[PDB]
Amino acid sequence: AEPVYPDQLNREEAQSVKSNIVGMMGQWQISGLANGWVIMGPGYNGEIKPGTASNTWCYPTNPVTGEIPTLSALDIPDGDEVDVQWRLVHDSANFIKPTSYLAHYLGYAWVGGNHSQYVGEDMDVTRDGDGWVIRGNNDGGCDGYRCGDKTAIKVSNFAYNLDPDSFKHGDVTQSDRQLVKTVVGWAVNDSDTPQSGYDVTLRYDTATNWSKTNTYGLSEAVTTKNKFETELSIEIAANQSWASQNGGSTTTSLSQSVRPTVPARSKIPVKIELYKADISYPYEFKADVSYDLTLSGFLRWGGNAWYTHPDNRPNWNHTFVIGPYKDKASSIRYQWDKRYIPGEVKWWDWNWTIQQNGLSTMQNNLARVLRPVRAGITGDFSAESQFAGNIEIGAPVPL
Amino acid sequence: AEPVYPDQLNREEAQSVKSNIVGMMGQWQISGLANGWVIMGPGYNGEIKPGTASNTWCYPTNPVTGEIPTLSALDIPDGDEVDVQWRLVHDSANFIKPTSYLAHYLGYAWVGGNHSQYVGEDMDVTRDGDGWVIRGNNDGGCDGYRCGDKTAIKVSNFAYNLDPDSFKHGDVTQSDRQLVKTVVGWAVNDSDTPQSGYDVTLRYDTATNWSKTNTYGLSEAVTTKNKFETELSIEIAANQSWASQNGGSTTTSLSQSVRPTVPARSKIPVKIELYKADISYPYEFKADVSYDLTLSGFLRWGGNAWYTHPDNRPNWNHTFVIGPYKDKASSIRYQWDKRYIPGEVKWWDWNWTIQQNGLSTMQNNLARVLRPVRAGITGDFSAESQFAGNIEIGAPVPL
Repeated sequence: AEPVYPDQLNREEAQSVKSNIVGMMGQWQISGLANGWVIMGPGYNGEIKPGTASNTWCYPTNPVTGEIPTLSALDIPDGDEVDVQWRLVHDSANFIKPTSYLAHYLGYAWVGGNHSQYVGEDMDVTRDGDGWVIRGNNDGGCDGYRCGDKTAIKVSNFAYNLDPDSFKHGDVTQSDRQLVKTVVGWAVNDSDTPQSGYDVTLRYDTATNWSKTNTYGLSEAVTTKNKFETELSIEIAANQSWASQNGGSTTTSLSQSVRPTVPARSKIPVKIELYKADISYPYEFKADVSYDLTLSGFLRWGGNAWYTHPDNRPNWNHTFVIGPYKDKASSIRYQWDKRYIPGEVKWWDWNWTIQQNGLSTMQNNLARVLRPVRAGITGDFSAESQFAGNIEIGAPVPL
Repeated sequence: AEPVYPDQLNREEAQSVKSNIVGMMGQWQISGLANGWVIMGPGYNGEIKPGTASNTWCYPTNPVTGEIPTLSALDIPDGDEVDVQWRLVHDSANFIKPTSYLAHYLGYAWVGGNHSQYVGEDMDVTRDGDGWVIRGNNDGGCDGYRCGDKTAIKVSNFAYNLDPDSFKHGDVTQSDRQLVKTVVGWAVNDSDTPQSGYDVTLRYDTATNWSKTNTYGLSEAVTTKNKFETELSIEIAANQSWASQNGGSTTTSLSQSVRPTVPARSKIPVKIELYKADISYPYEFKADVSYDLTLSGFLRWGGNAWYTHPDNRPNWNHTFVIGPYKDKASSIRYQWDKRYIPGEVKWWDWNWTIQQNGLSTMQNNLARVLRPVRAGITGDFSAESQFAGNIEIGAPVPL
């Protein structure tokens, strides 16, 4: 009838979340529900049958949805892309601690450095290629099984959601200009009315292609020979062959046209030019910063949140998208909202994290992890071997 | 929290520039910072731990950004491209000395001639192909290890940023004209209204292509023969083959059309012609002159600014772009502004140059190297085997 969330705890509603109810009770115990039905615990394999007992299950008269709250946006002082990234990853209260706690709650081992006993303390930050890496400091020494195998938090693939009325760009400059082709010409009007029916068009195209082929074959031959000085021989033969091909191509095209309106009893000159050149220009906008978050390290033997709950301390890697929806495996909100359907629990078990830490705890942590970020952006565009053109209509000459 | 620039000198802020702080202190020394944390010097490998000591690190209460200043533009008397280049490279106060000092500060050996002891003096200037070369004069003799291996400063790849309302061009002339094709025709209107539904179009296309193929193969055969006068033999065989192809093409197209409006009960004649010809014309504009600067010579054993600090006197080459941003390796402003992030110091160490010469010194030198230049330009366009066309609508004839 209604969706039921196990953290809040009808024969059907009981069946819909059967494995959660059966998990949360003693072996050989029996507890009741509506209309004379009872749930049997482990050892009876969770069987639901008509019956009676001295314990019962029941929902709150007024239960809650348990959704992740939305916080106000975090404003980062303006700059270029790398400066804004620097300011985000070095913020311990708004970035480093919430992310460390998320990794800890999901079951990643050793989230922290050697100079503190607390989660998220004593972390080092470094720049690595186009991304950033946050890991606990490992100077001196530690004490614990595999205590030198720290969990790493990796940040990459930043993207920007612009505000439509904020974008601006500056001067466009060109360098290393090379000529492709030019055309010049005249449009002549010896009639008594204006004429607009003229057209000159110049077009340039380039393309590439590839192909691969596999061939297989068989043949059979029979020869009979008779040496009557004179030998006479006759050969009969046949063959079969099969072949298979795959391929493809890519094409780029650039066209320019001119269509002048010419006054009566007059003529107009025209010109079109095409070059290749490198293009550069500055820009600015205001936007929201989204990114990919990857957690990497071995999981804990005493318990973790992976839905198969492995116990051999495997090394683990998983990527979440902090921002708009792309996919199910990488969406925290998708997985949180659907925790009432056992058939979709394919990645992380969020019911387990609620049981271990409390509902308010998990809600506040996830709200901080998913908080929006605002920042101003300045930057520079640059590209090699692009196109540049020029189309001209000149002044008329009376005939 | 905040970016910290080492020339101006929190446990995190301390970690963000750890290698600069540790470099700038004595082995086995320990100095303090905020909230009970201390930095250990070389020999402790820079370890940051809780503790105490008799020395401390601290930032200025009011530190500076240290950005490179912008100077007013240098005006060069007008001419053509080569005359303006000549005037730029022969200016010792605005060009030769600042560039020589930049090469000297980065660690290039022997920047100067044999008739002076000062940097940038006694330099010769020569024209070489499409560029210019500036090098210290090596007449007579010198005194020093490899003192005859002078550092060279090379200038090439000039580009112009026009002022939109300044461009003008003159007469367009043609020579070596060869006919491609012509068409003539009539548009006839025997209706009682004007008609504009007429079209004649002439189009000419040319193209080239190429392709390469690699093929490999295997075969196996078995023959049985029996010589019962009569020999009978039977052959069974099979084969396999694999092939791979790559290719491409280029196409150029030029089209011309005519669409006349014809009065009622009248006719109009039309004509289209297409030629190949060489095209020439004069031009003028006002613009800014940008260029590529290349430094070439062996580096100094006692210290240089390359980030790996090599000590075997290698021969070195590096190109900077003086002008708008293209890339990171060739941008002085990009590298200067990001000197607070150790993970991006991949080319020249600008913190090292500041430590060796002072901050005001480096700022003034780089401001002079990057100063804008304004100049007027006159010139001539020339190209072979271009297109030229002519489209004509004639006077009407009553029917």
